[PDB]
Amino acid sequence: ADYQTIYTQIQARGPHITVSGEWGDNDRVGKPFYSYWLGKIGDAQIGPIYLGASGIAAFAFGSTAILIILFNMAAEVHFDPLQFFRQFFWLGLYPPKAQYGMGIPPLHDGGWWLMAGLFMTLSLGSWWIRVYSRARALGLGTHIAWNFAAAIFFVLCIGCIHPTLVGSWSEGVPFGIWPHIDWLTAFSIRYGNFYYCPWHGFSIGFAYGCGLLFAAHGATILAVARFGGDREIEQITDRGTAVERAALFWRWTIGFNATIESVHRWGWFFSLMVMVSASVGILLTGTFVDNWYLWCVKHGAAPDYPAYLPATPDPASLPGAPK
Amino acid sequence: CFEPPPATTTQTGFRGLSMGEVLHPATVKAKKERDAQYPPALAAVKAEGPPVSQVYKNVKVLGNLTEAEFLRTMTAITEWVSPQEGCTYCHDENNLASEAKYPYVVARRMLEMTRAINTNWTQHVAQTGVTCYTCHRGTPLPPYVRYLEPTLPLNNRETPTHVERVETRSGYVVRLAKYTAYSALNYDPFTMFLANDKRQVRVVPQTALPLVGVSRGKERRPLSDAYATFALMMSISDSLGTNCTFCHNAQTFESWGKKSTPQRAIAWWGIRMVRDLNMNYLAPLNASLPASRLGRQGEAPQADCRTCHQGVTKPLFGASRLKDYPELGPIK
Amino acid sequence: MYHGALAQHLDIAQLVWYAQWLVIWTVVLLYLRREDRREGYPLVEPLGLVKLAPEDGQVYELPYPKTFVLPHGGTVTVPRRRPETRELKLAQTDGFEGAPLQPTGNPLVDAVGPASYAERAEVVDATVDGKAKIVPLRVATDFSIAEGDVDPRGLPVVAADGVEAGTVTDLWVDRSEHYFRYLELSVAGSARTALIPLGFCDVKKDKIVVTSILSEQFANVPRLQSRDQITLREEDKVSAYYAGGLLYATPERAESLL
Amino acid sequence: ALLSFERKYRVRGGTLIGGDLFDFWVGPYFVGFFGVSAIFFIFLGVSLIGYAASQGPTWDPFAISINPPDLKYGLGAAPLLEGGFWQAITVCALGAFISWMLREVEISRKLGIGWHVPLAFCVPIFMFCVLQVFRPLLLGSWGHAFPYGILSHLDWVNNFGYQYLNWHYNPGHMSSVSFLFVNAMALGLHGGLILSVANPGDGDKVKTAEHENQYFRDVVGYSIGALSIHRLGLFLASNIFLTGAFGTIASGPFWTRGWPEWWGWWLDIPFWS
Ligand code: BCB
Ligand code: BCB
Ligand code: BCB
Ligand SMILES: C/C=C1/c2cc3[nH]c4c(c3C)C(=O)[C@H](C(=O)OC)c4c3nc(cc4[nH]c(cc(n2)[C@@H]1C)c(C(C)=O)c4C)[C@@H](C)[C@@H]3CCC(=O)OC/C=C(/C)CCC[C@H](C)CCC[C@H](C)CCCC(C)C
Ligand SMILES: C/C=C1/c2cc3[nH]c4c(c3C)C(=O)[C@H](C(=O)OC)c4c3nc(cc4[nH]c(cc(n2)[C@@H]1C)c(C(C)=O)c4C)[C@@H](C)[C@@H]3CCC(=O)OC/C=C(\C)CCC[C@H](C)CCC[C@H](C)CCCC(C)C
Ligand SMILES: CC(C)=CCC/C(C)=C/CC/C(C)=C/CC/C(C)=C/CC/C(C)=C/CC/C(C)=C/CC/C(C)=C/CC1=C(C)C(=O)c2ccccc2C1=O
Ligand code: HEC
Ligand code: HEC
Ligand code: HEC
Ligand code: HEC
Ligand SMILES: CC(C)=CCC/C(C)=C/C=C/C(C)=C/C=C/C(C)=C/C=C\C=C(C)\C=C\C=C(/C)CC/C=C(/C)CCCC(C)C
Ligand SMILES: CCCCCCCCCCCC[N+](C)(C)[O-]
Ligand SMILES: CCCCCCCCCCCC[N+](C)(C)[O-]
Ligand SMILES: CCCCCCCCCCCC[N+](C)(C)[O-]
Ligand SMILES: [Fe+3]
Repeated sequence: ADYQTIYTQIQARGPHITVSGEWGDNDRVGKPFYSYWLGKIGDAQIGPIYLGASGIAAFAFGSTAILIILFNMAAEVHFDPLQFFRQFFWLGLYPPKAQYGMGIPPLHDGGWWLMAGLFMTLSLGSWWIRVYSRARALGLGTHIAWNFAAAIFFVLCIGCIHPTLVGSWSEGVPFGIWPHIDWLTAFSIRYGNFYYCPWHGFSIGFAYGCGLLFAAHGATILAVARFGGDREIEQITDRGTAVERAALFWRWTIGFNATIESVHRWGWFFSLMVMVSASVGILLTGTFVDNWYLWCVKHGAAPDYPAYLPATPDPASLPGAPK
Repeated sequence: CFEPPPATTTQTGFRGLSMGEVLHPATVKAKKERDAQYPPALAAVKAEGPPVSQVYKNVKVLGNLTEAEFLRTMTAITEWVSPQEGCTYCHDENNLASEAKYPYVVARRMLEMTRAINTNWTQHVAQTGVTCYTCHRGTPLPPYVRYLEPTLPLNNRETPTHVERVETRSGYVVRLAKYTAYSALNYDPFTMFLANDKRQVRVVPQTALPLVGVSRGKERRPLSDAYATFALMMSISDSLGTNCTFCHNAQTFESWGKKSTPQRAIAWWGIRMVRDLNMNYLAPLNASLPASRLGRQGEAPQADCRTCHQGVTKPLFGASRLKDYPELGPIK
Repeated sequence: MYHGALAQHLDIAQLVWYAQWLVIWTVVLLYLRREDRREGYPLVEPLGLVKLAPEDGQVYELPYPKTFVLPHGGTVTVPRRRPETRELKLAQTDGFEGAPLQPTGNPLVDAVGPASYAERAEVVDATVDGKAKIVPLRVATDFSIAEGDVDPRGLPVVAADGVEAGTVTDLWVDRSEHYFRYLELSVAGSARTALIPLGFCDVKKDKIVVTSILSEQFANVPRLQSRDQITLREEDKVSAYYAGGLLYATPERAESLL
Repeated sequence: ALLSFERKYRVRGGTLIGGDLFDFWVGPYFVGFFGVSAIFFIFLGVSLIGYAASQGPTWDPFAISINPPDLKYGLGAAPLLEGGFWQAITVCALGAFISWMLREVEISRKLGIGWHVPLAFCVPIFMFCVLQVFRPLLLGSWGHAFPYGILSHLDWVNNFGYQYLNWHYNPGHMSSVSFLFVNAMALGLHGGLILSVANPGDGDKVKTAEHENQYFRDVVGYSIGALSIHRLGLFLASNIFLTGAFGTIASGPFWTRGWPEWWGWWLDIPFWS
C-alpha cells in the first residue's frame, strides 16, 4: 500500500514562502507556526493571515449580527447563565409571528431579526469582496468568488428575496440551532411537500453528485500519487503518466473520461448547481406554485398507491359536521 | 441514551411507504400495567323500589335510578375520583344533600359532562366511552391537565423543579419544548387550538397555483401558522404515544381519502370534542373552584388529548365500562 | 385567478422545468464533454488513412484550442497533435480489436504497461522564483526533517525478496510545497545511485521496506542526467519503473490472484 | 478507438479471476470476469423491472413503483407480484454493484495504480446495504426496505423520517448532513482554486503551487495543500454515509421515540433541570 496517501511519513520543514500580491502585502499579520500532528494529514504551517479592509468590515458586521442574536437568545432565558447553556440549541431569534406584510415589524416581534439579517448580509458581501479581490491581487481567476456568489444568492433567497416576493417577512429563516431546522419543516409543510419540488430534486441530485465526484476525484488522485498526480497544475500544462492512468481508469470503467483540468470544471459546475437549482426552486415557491404535490398531480407526475386501511373521507365535508 | 431491541412495528399504509407504529415493548408493558389498575365493574344490583327522585332530596342528574343502582354509582364515583379521601370528599357527614363542599357541585357538572361525552361524541369515543376514571385515575385532580400557559411536569403528581415552576421565567422554553415532544417550536398548541374554536388547524393550500387575492402581503396567513400546526401535531403524537404515519401518509399531509387512515378522522372528531369540553364544561368551572386550583390567569385546569389518552392510542388500551354503568351514557 | 397561470394549461414553473433541462444538457454536452477532449484527441484507429480530409465528427467533438502562457516562458496549446513516437516493445496477442498487448522484452526497462512513462518536457520543474523545485537535501540546506520523524539517511532499503539492496543517502524535497517526494539510495554492489518515490517506501525506524521490485531490479532504475536536479520526464520514468514492478516484478504478479 | 496515449497501457494481466479468458476490451470498456457478471446482473435486474412494471398500473416513469412485501411476510420470500419482484431485483442490484467494484480493482491493477477508487465505491454499496438489508434484518421484515421508483422512494424517505416526528434532530443525520454540505463546499473551493490558477484570464501567465497556498493562507489563514485536499475530499464525502449509517440503523432497532426527545440526555441532567 501507498502509506503516503494515508499520512505523511517523514515531514519536511523549511523557510516560509510568501507570494507577493499587487497590494496588501503589509496587511498579512501574525507569525507562522508549525503543528506536527496537523503536518501528518496536511500542511504543517498555520498562518499568517491577510487582514484587509473587507475582512475587517466582515468581522465588524458579523459580530454585530452575532451579538444581536446572542442578546435576544439570553433574553429568552431571562439572562440566567446556566439555563442559557442548557437550552442553547432551543433558543432563537424569530422573524415576525404576526402578519405585518412587508411593513417593518416591531422590535419585539421580528425587528431584531430583520436587524440581524441586515448585518449578516453586509458581512457576507464584505467577505465576498475579500474572496474576489484576494484572487486578483494574486493574479488568479475569480472562479471561487462566482461559486461563493451563488451560495450567498441562495441565502438571500430564503432570507429576504422570497419573503419580499410573497410580501411577508414572517417567512424568513429564524436564527438558532434547532429553530433554523424547524423552519425547514414549516416551509415544506406550507408549500405542499418539498420532495415534489423539481428544483429540490435538482439541488439534491447535484449535492449527491458532489459527494460522488469528490469521492471519485479524491480517490483517483490518491491512486496516482506515486506518479505525482497531486501536482495538478503542471499535469494540466504537461500531461504526465499520472493523469494518463487516471483518464484511462475512468474511460475503461464508464466508457468516457475527463481531463485533469476538466474534472475540476465538472466539480465546480456541480457545486454551483446545488445553489443555482435551490434558488430557482425558492424563487418559484409561493410566487408561482402554492402546493408542490398538487402541482405534480396537475401535471400527472405524482405516484399513487392502493389503500391499506380504509380510505377516509374528510369528516369536515360530511353533512351536518361541525366546523 | 438508547433503547435495546427488538422493536414492535405495525403497518398503516401500502407496503413500501414506511407507515406504521414503532413501539418499545418495555414501554408498552409499563403503560399496560399502569392502565390495568382500572377498577373492575361493581357487581350489578337489582332495580328495586321507587326512583331516587322520590327518595332523596337533592338528586338532579341521576334521578331515574333506584336506590341500590344510585348508591352503586356513588361507590364507583368514589373509587374513580377520591378513593383515598372517601365519600366525605364531596359530602357533609351529617347531611348528604348539602352542596356546601365544592367537589359536590363540580361532580354534578362532571356527571353531565361525562354523559355528554358518551352521548354526543360517539364519533370519537364509540362504544368504548369514558368514565370518571379515564381522566381522574383515582385522584380528584387528574394527573394530566393544562393551563393557559405550559406547566411542568406534565404529570402533576410529580414535584416540580425550581426551573419547572411556572413562575421561573428562565424555564419557559423547556416547559414549552416538553409539551411539543422536545421540539424547539415556539408555539403553545393548547391555547392556540384546543382551548377554543377560534383558530383553523389546516394551513396547506388546496390548489397547485397560488390563488390571486389570498396570496400576497397581508392577505397571507403568516408562516407561523404552519409552525403552530406542526407543534400541535408533535404534541398530539406524543400524547397518544405514536408518530405521524399513524394518521397521515406524509406524501400529502393535507389529503384525505387514501392519504389518511380512519384514525385521522377519529382524531378530527377528538379536536372538536376537546373544544366542546373546555369551552362548555371545564373552563366555566373557575367560578366553582378554590383559588388554589386556578392558574395564574384565574383559569380552571382544562383537558387536552393526554388527559384521556396518557400516551396510548386508545385510552386504557380500549378498556370499557359502558355496559356496566348505563347511567353514564349514552342517554336516549 | 392564479399567479403563475398561462393560457391552455401552462404555468411558469412548467416552462422553467424545460428551460432547466435545456441549460443542463447544453453545458454538459456542448461545453464540458468538449473540455474533456483537450487530451488524447483525435483518437487512433486501425490506421486513419484519409490524409486528404478529416472525418466530420472529429472536428465537431473538439473545442477551440486554448493557449496556456507558462510562468517561466513558453506556451502550450491544447488540444494539439502529439503522436507517441517511441517504438513500443509489445505484440498483439490476437487479431481482435481490443485484445491486450504482450511485452516482448523486459517490460520494466522497455517502459510498457504499468511501467509506461508519459513524454513530458525534458525540463526541470521550477519554484515561483525560478529555482529547481525537486532537489536533494545536500543542495536544499535550509530544509530539514521535522523533529519527531525518522531520518532515513543511513538506513538500509529492503526489497521484496527480503534482500538488503542499498542505503538511503539523501531525501529529495519539493521546495514549493515543503514535502519530501523521493529518497535517494546507493544500490549496493553497483556503484550508482537510484531515486525512489516515497509512495513506494514503507518507512520503518531501522529500515525502508520496498515491495514493488526485487533487489536485483534496483540496478536498472532509470538514471538521471544530472546528480542534483530532475526533469519532469525523468520523474515520470523513475515513478513508472516501480509501478511496473507491481505487475511485472515476478511472473506470478501478472496472473490471477485466484 | 484509442486515445493518442492509450496503446502503451493496454497490456495483458491484472485480473483477479480467469486470467486471459476475459482480459480484453470492447470499445473503450474493459471487460474482465466482473464485466461479464455485471452485465449478467444488469440484464437480469432490468428484465425483472420490465416484467414487474408491465403487471402494474402505469408506464409513466415518474409513477412506476416496485415495492417490497407487507411486513407480515417477515424475512421470507413473498409472492412475485406483492414483494417477490422487489426481492429478486434487490439481489441483482447487489450483484451488479459488487461486480462493478471488483471490475474497478482489476482495471486498477492493470494500470499499476492504487485501489482507492473501488475502496471509495464501497461506501455507497455499504449504505445501500444498511437501508435494504441490515436495518430490515434488525427489524424482522423486508417490508421496512425502500421501494424502487423515481418518486415513490421519496415517499418512503418522507414517511420514514416522520415516523420519528422530526428526523432533523437525529444526531447521525446531523452529522451526515454536515458532511454533505461541507463536501459540496470543498469541491467548489478545490475546483475553483485549480481553475483560478490555470486560467487567470487576460493572457496572464498561469500561476503556481505556491500561489495556491498563498491564496488560502491569505483568506482563511491556512492551506491544507495539494495532496491533502484530495485525501480530505475522500474523507469528507465518505463520511456522509459512514456517519449517516448510524443515524439510520439506530432508528427503530435502538430508538423508538421521536428524535427531539433523544436530546433529553442533555436537557434533563438534574444539575440544571
Ligand atoms: C435514504 C435516502 C435515499 C434517497 C433520497 C433521495 C432524495 C431526497 C432525492 C433523491 C433523488 C434521486 N435519487 Mg435517491 N436514489 C437513487 C436515485 C435517485 C435519482 C432518481 C435522483 C437523483 C440521484 C442523483 O443525481 O445522485 C447523484 C448521481 C449522479 C448525478 C450520477 C447520475 C445518476 C442518475 C441521474 C441516476 C438515474 C438512476 C435511474 C433513474 C434508475 C436506474 C434505472 C435502471 C433501469 C437502469 C438510487 C439509484 C438509489 C439507491 C440504489 O440506493 C437511491 C437511494 C436513496 N435516495 C435513498 C432511499 N434521492 C432526487 C430526485 O429528484 O428523485 C426524484 C431527490 O430529490
Ligand atoms: C421536511 C422538509 C425537508 C426539506 C426542506 C428544505 C427546504 C425548505 C429547502 C431545502 C433545500 C435543500 N435540501 Mg431539502 N433535502 C435534502 C437536500 C437539500 C439541499 C441539497 C437543498 C439545498 C440546501 C443547502 O445545500 O444548504 C446548505 C448551504 C447553505 C445554506 C448556504 C450557506 C452559504 C453562506 C454563505 C454561509 C455563510 C455563513 C456565515 C459564515 C455564518 C454567519 C452567521 C452569523 C452571522 C449568524 C436531502 C438530501 C433530503 C432528503 C434525503 O430527504 C432533503 C429533504 C427535505 N428538505 C425535506 C423535504 N430543503 C433548499 C432547496 O434546494 O429548495 C429548493 C431549500 O430551500
Ligand atoms: C421528512 C424526512 C427527512 C429526511 C429523511 C431521511 C432518512 C430516513 C434518511 C435520510 C438520510 C440522509 N439525509 Mg435526510 N436530509 C438531508 C440529507 C441526507 C443525506 C446526507 C443522508 C444520506 C442519504 C442516503 O442515505 O443516500 C443513499 C444513497 C445510496 C445508497 C446510493 C447508492 C448508489 C449505488 C451504490 C449505485 C447506484 C447505481 C445506479 C442504479 C446505476 C444507474 C446509473 C446509470 C447512470 C447507468 C438534507 C441535506 C436535508 C435537509 C436540507 O433538510 C434532509 C432532510 C430530511 N431527511 C427530512 C427531515 N434522510 C439517510 C441517513 O443517513 O440518515 C442518518 C437516511 O437513512
Ligand atoms: C454548494 C456551495 C456550498 C458553499 C460554497 C462556498 N462557501 C464559501 C466559499 C464557497 C465557494 C468561499 O469562498 C467562502 C470561504 O471563505 O471559504 C474558505 C465560503 C464560506 N462558507 C462558509 C460557511 C458555510 N458554507 C456553507 C455552504 C455552502 N457553501 C454550500 C454547501 C454552509 C452551510 C452548509 O450552512 C456554511 C456554514 C464560511 C467558511 C465562508 C464564509 C465566511 C464569511 O462569510 O464571513 C462571515 C463573518 C464572520 C465574522 C463569521 C466568522 C466565522 C466563520 C466560520 C469564518 C471564520 C474564518 C476565519 C479566517 C477563522 C480564522 C482561523 C485562523 C485563526 C486559523
Ligand atoms: C459518499 C459516497 C458517494 C458515492 C461514491 C461513488 N459512487 C461511485 C464511485 C464512487 C467512488 C464509482 O467508482 C462509481 C462510478 O463508476 O462512477 C462513475 C460510482 C457510481 N455511482 C453511481 C450512482 C450513485 N452514486 C450515488 C452516491 C454516492 N456515491 C455517494 C454520494 C448515488 C446517490 C443516490 O446518491 C447514485 C445514483 C453510478 C453512476 C456508479 C455505479 C455504476 C454501477 O453500479 O454500475 C452497475 C449497475 C448498473 C449500470 C445498473 C444496475 C441496475 C440494477 C441491476 C437494477 C436497478 C435497481 C435499483 C436499486 C433501482 C433503483 C430505482 C431508484 C429510482 C431508487
Ligand atoms: C455490451 C457489453 C457486453 C459490454 C461489455 C463491457 C462492459 C462491462 C460495459 C459496461 C456497460 C455499462 C454498464 C456502462 C455504464 C457506464 C456508467 C455506469 C456510466 C455512469 C456515468 C456517470 C453518470 C458518472 C457520474 C459522474 C460524472 C458526472 C462524471 C463526469 C466526469 C468524469 C468522466 C469523471 C471521472 C474522472 C475523475 C473522477 C477524475 O478524478 C479524473 C482525473 C483525471 C483525468 C480524468 C478523470 C476522470 O475522468
Ligand atoms: C364527588 C366525586 C362525590 C363522591 C366521592 C360521593 N358523592 Fe354522593 N353525590 C355527589 C353528587 C354531585 C350528588 C348529587 C347527585 C345528583 O344526581 O344531583 C350526590 C348525591 C348523593 C346522595 C343522594 C343524597 C340526597 O340528595 O339526599 C347520596 C345518598 C350519596 N350521594 C351518597 C354517597 C356515598 C355513600 C358516597 C361514598 C360511597 C358518595 N356519595 C360519594 C358527589 C359525590
Ligand atoms: C376528562 C374529560 C374528565 C372526566 C371524564 C371527568 N373529569 Fe372530573 N375533572 C376534570 C378536570 C380537567 C378537572 C379540573 C381539575 C380539578 O381538580 O378541578 C376536574 C375536576 C373534578 C372535581 C373537582 C376536584 C378538585 O378540584 O379537587 C371533581 C369532584 C370531579 N372532577 C369529579 C368527576 C366525576 C365524579 C366524574 C365522572 C362522573 C368526572 N369528574 C369525570 C376532568 C375530567
Ligand atoms: C392522529 C391521532 C394524528 C397524528 C399522529 C398526526 N396528525 Fe396531523 N392531523 C390530524 C388531523 C385530524 C388533522 C386535521 C386537523 C383539522 O382540524 O382539520 C391534521 C392536520 C395536519 C396538517 C395540516 C394539513 C392541512 O390540511 O393543512 C399537517 C401539516 C399535519 N397534520 C402534519 C402532521 C405531522 C408532521 C405529524 C407527526 C408529527 C402529524 N400530523 C401527526 C391527525 C394526526
Ligand atoms: C376522553 C374524553 C378523551 C379525550 C379528551 C380524547 N380522546 Fe381520543 N379516544 C377516547 C376514547 C374513549 C377512544 C376510544 C378507544 C377505542 O377503543 O375506540 C378514543 C380513540 C381515539 C383514537 C382512535 C385510535 C385507534 O386506535 O383507533 C384516536 C386517533 C384519538 N382518540 C385521538 C385523540 C386526539 C388527537 C385527541 C385530542 C384532540 C383525543 N383523542 C382526545 C377518549 C378521549
Ligand atoms: C431593508 C432592510 C430593513 C430589510 C432587509 C434586510 C435583509 C437583507 C435581511 C436578510 C436576512 C437574511 C439573509 C436572513 C437569513 C437568515 C438565515 C439563513 C439564518 C440561518 C441560520 C442561522 C443560524 C444557524 C444561526 C445560529 C445562531 C447562533 C448559533 C448564535 C450565533 C453564534 C455563533 C457562534 C454563530 C455560529 C454559526 C455556525 C458557524 C455554528
Ligand atoms: C455590500 C458590501 C459593502 C462593504 C463595504 C466595505 C468593503 C470595503 C472594500 C475595500 C476594497 C478595496 N480594494 C478594492 C482595494 O480591495
Ligand atoms: C423531485 C420532483 C420531481 C418531479 C418531476 C415532475 C416534473 C413534471 C413536469 C411535467 C412536464 C409537462 N408535461 C406536459 C409533460 O406534463
Ligand atoms: C439531477 C442532476 C442531473 C446531472 C446530470 C449529469 C449527468 C452526466 C451525463 C454524462 C453524459 C456522458 N456522455 C458521454 C453521454 O456525454
Ligand atoms: Fe484536484
